[PDB]
Amino acid sequence: TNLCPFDEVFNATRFASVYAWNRKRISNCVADYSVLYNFAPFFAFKCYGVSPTKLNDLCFTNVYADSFVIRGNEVSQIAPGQTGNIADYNYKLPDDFTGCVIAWNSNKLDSKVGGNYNYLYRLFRKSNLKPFERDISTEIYQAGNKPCNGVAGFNCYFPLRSYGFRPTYGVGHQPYRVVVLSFELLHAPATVCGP
Amino acid sequence: STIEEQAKTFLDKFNHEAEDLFYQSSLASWNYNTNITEENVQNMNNAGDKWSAFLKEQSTLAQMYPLQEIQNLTVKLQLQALQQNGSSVLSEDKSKRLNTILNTMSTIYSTGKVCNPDNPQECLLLEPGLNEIMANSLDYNERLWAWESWRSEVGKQLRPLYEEYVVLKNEMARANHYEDYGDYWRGDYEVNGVDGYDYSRGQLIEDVEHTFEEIKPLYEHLHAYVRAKLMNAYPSYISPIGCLPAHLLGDMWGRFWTNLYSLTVPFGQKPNIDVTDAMVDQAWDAQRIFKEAEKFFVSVGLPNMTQGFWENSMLTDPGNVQKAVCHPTAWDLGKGDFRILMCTKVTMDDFLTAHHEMGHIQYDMAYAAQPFLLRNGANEGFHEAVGEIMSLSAATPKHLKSIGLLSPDFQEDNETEINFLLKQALTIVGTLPFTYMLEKWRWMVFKGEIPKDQWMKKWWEMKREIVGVVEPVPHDETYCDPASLFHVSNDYSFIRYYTRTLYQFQFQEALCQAAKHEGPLHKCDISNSTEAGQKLFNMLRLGKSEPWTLALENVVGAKNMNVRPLLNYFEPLFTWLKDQNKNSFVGWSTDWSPYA
Ligand SMILES: *[C@@H]1O[C@H](CO)[C@@H](O)[C@H](O)[C@H]1NC(C)=O
Ligand SMILES: *[C@@H]1O[C@H](CO)[C@@H](O)[C@H](O)[C@H]1NC(C)=O
Ligand SMILES: *[C@@H]1O[C@H](CO)[C@@H](O)[C@H](O)[C@H]1NC(C)=O
Ligand SMILES: *[C@@H]1O[C@H](CO)[C@@H](O)[C@H](O)[C@H]1NC(C)=O
Ligand SMILES: *[C@@H]1O[C@H](CO)[C@@H](O)[C@H](O)[C@H]1NC(C)=O
Ligand SMILES: *[C@@H]1O[C@H](CO)[C@@H](O)[C@H](O)[C@H]1NC(C)=O
Ligand SMILES: *[C@@H]1O[C@H](CO)[C@@H](O)[C@H](O)[C@H]1NC(C)=O
Ligand SMILES: [Zn+2]
Repeated sequence: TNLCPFDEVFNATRFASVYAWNRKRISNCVADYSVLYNFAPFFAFKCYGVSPTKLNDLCFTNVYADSFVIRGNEVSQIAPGQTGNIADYNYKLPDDFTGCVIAWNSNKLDSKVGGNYNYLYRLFRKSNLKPFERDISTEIYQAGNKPCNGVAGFNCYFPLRSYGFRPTYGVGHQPYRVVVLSFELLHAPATVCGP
Repeated sequence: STIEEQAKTFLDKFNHEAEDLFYQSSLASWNYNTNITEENVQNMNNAGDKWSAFLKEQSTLAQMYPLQEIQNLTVKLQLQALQQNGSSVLSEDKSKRLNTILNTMSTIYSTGKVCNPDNPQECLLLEPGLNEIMANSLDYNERLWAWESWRSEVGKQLRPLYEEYVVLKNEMARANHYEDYGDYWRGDYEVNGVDGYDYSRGQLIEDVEHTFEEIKPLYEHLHAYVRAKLMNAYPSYISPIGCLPAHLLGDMWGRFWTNLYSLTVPFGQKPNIDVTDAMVDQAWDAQRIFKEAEKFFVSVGLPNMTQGFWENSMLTDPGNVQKAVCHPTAWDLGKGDFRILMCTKVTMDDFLTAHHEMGHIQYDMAYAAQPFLLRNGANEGFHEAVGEIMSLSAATPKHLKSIGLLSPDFQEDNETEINFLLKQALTIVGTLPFTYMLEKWRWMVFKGEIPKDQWMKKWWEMKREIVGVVEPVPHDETYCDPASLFHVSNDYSFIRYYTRTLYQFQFQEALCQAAKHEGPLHKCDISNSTEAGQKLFNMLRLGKSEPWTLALENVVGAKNMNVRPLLNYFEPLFTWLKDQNKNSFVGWSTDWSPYA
């Protein structure tokens, strides 16, 4: 019956930036975790706290699916208990995390000759993020001891900076689309189960 | 927040924008180099202007962070790279003059023509031309005419431009807190702040002198051999107790003695090892050569080559209507883009050049994780040394027999080992006194120890004393003979070759010792040895992060350049030359002159 919409998440024409990662709530539907495998290279398919083989045996109340596009060498930063730039200012996961992380290459789609400057990521931030939190505010970062007054200059920087994907860059700098699947059990009947 | 905390943020921002701008510039330059068109020149000018500008603005901004308030010795190096202005310290009226002088002094060199005697219509240019006569002719008069024509009608035009160049750059030198332009050049080798690894600027002169004092006897014996075999070819023009005329050394300036094998070969009945016909008789191509080079590098222990190297890289001459340069170069465009441009052919020289550039690419790949300003060799002599040791190890008969080019029945005789060693010595040992003399002359001219009216007089007496080369005609204080070389007329350093030559054999001996090789050092192959690969990679990984003394110690075991491995390389040749020179005179006297 009723088949959860995983092919609006794994097949959309445009993904979101890292700092504005889309989250989609999935509930009240039967989910088969088998059309997911009908991709190909799955550069990373790590699962934390859940058996991938026994996946079509457990029931959950909510399933969350996040979508963003990062660089190739930053995929290792999406994992519980990692430090860096993406996992401190853009997207951080709790240590007691249950779910799976999926990534694959998207060079033929999200890369153009001249520069695909539509993907951004935050590089300056006063303090680290709490798990599953986003910040979409663009105010000048005060790295000095003087007020900034909202103008970029000395000791004042714009917090966001583009990727600029070109089709000749190397594997570590090529675009990668990442979808994170989250699960939880709440004080409600588990309305999400496999077939 | 402290001044050290503010510096790191600025460095991060600088790195992010610098990578992108540098990639754009490099891609435009590559597109022009593989495709000559005016539109490509226009592309290559805009990117260069944007980069140079950017860099100027960042250098101006990076001077509000005081140096004596940063204590990590990693931020300190990047700020030292950004903060140097060098040429902008001079006022606007002299900065334009310096650029005009450099451009005109380069144009006079490139656009050069020695019109021959009698017939005035015929005239000859360097590059194709006044280089073929000096490399292939066998007449004394023809060579003397070419030598003197080039010295007289290209050098006098450059004298009263170097005379202003010297002062106009000494002013810039003491405008950046130095003592002369020579110290500015030598400042690359300077290391400060790391206990047990300091290297002052003035120690380089002492080190060079002490290494040359050990090199000297082998050069003397080689010189005596060449003098005998050369006086044999020219009936009576060379004295047997004197120096060598400068116009008959094989090239225009005498930089390399490699164009003397046909006259100084030890055993002329035994041919050398050339496998070109074997490669042709097996249907070889460019892809096979590069896969053999990659196979060798993987056998050593280093990684394979990226798919980009095999997709976006031109290995053969395009031909047809596309016109492109054919100078073998190794490109590191950044962001994981590594390419090689080389117009390769089926020839053993191309086989070795492939290994040379392949080693360049590997060394570039090694330090890709370092910050942007630290992505270069430890000093100016490590990169080419790493490139050269690969070609040294890939030309041995054992390696050729392993890959099938040379038949197993081939037997190594001692009459061919001496020929190979002499051919190698005519290129490596010959250039060292030339390089040392030129650097010492330039250092004294810049410092002020050579008055303005004693330039050529000091130059030729040093040429006689150190190199054993005498001019055929007398030169007054009007010629500018040293300006006759690309590197003097276009503001490049010249000691890098000395340092690279002395570093490559240290590296080779260390790697061969790690590979448990037994026998002479010149018959060593580092193939199939992972220990040598690991020992090398330990230094290739560092980049400019650590002082070059530490990088050298990681591989060799010493903190300074040493000239004993090179002598160990040429021991059989030294014994043979001592045996052959038992009836002649070793050494030269600085009194005999062909013009009397
Ligand atoms: C994505 O959409 C295309 C368009 O029809 C389809 O061919 C492909 O099978 C889809 N892939 C997935 C995983 O749904
Ligand atoms: C070289 O340039 C010409 C003219 O700009 C162009 O038509 C051609 O495609 C270029 N070659 C390559 C390999 O891009
Ligand atoms: C210098 O800064 C780097 C960060 O760029 C840091 O990893 C390193 O620990 C610092 N040096 C010292 C001695 O703390
Ligand atoms: C030039 O260099 C000197 C010494 O490094 C420095 O004091 C000066 O501010 C620099 N000028 C500029 C604006 O680059
Ligand atoms: C590439 O590198 C891997 C890892 O060292 C090695 O196993 C493989 O044989 C190499 N060959 C290819 C296919 O490039
Ligand atoms: C090779 O060795 C033999 C035996 O010692 C000797 O007679 C011969 O002269 C040597 N040849 C050369 C070129 O040294
Ligand atoms: C390196 O080892 C391989 C495999 O044992 C062998 O085929 C090859 O001949 C060796 N190369 C050399 C130069 O000994
Ligand atoms: Zn090279």
